[PDB]
Amino acid sequence: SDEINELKEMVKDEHIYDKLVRSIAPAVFGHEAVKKGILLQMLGGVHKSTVEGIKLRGDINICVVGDPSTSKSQFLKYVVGFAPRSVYTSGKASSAAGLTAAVVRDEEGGDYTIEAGALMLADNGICCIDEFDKMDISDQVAIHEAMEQQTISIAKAGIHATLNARTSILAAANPVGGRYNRKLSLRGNLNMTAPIMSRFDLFFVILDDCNEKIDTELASHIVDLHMKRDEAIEPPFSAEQLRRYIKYARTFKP
Amino acid sequence: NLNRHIRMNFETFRSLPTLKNSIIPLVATSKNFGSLCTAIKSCSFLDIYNKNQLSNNLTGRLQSLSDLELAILISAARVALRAKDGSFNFNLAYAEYEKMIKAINS
Ligand SMILES: Nc1ncnc2c1ncn2[C@@H]1O[C@H](COP(=O)(O)OP(=O)(O)OP(O)(O)=S)[C@@H](O)[C@H]1O
Repeated sequence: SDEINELKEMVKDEHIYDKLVRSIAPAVFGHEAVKKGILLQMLGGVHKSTVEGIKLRGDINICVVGDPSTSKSQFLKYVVGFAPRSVYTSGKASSAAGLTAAVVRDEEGGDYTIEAGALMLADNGICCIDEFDKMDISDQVAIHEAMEQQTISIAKAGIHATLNARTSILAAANPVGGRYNRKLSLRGNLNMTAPIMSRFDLFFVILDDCNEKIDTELASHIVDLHMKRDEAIEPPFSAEQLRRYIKYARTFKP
Repeated sequence: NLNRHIRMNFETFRSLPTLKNSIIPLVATSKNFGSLCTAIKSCSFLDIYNKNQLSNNLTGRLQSLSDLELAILISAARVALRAKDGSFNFNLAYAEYEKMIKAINS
């Protein structure tokens, strides 16, 4: 009954949805668009199956794509340290086989078996990724089934199996030319095929442009960070009570 | 002040008849001696004169435009920027203007 009071507070307050969203990236400056996109990530859908016919996905896959110095890797190397059971992979260093599932031999029975991989051991948690563009298609392919069909299926070395990977994913690839010509359009500017461009049920092409009433604030912010003493960064909700509040809210299936 | 205005004319124009055209009104406009003495001591009328001479070369025009004109202008300039030769049709200006408005609403 005690902790019920704590939730009762953090849920009966009026502006929680705002109090939350501006309190997901205490270090990062602003980006109230993306921070929203993340807060919704950790709070999945319902994944409730249809009539016995088929089952449909119930998870969200935000996929940032930003110009240089947009603090897009900070969101990841934060989430993967705050979202439960998560994993951070640079992608281009990794391979597609490693990402979905591995087949390997064991001496116990002299038989082939499964290596969980990032996707299967990332079940019911966000599996963030970096630099899609750098990941050659040979590994971009191995994800699709963990996007919409929600489950991986593998037929190798005699073993046929299928493992369900209910895993939110993410991304942080950079545009084609590192930074992307405002001149050019967006079509011939992302360098990624149609499907994997669609399966991402968010999209955030983050820009980076000049200003004064912005860049001054940003610089003051970064400085205050590097001025440890000026860690006034305390947001309303700590990075802990947010966890318990989620672990509650994960259960409503409206 | 008058010294400063003379120096300005010298550095930029370096031409007496220009300054003469500036003086003619300032003198001839006054009605009483005290007013003229005040003027030549302050030479404030030279300010308005410079301004009006300058009024609508290219900046005043830009300033005397309403919203929608400014929008068409900005969007057309962006279209010119995209293409290399700067040559932009009217249709391109309109399409870019439309998507800009779509963004503003968005
Ligand atoms: N909006 C911001 N506010 C404060 N600091 C920022 C911001 N954006 C970037 N930084 C800082 O600048 C550094 C670069 O950030 P990022 O651009 O996210 O690096 P990154 O994730 O490697 O980007 P790429 O695309 O992978 S090269 C980070 O270490 C941040 O601390």
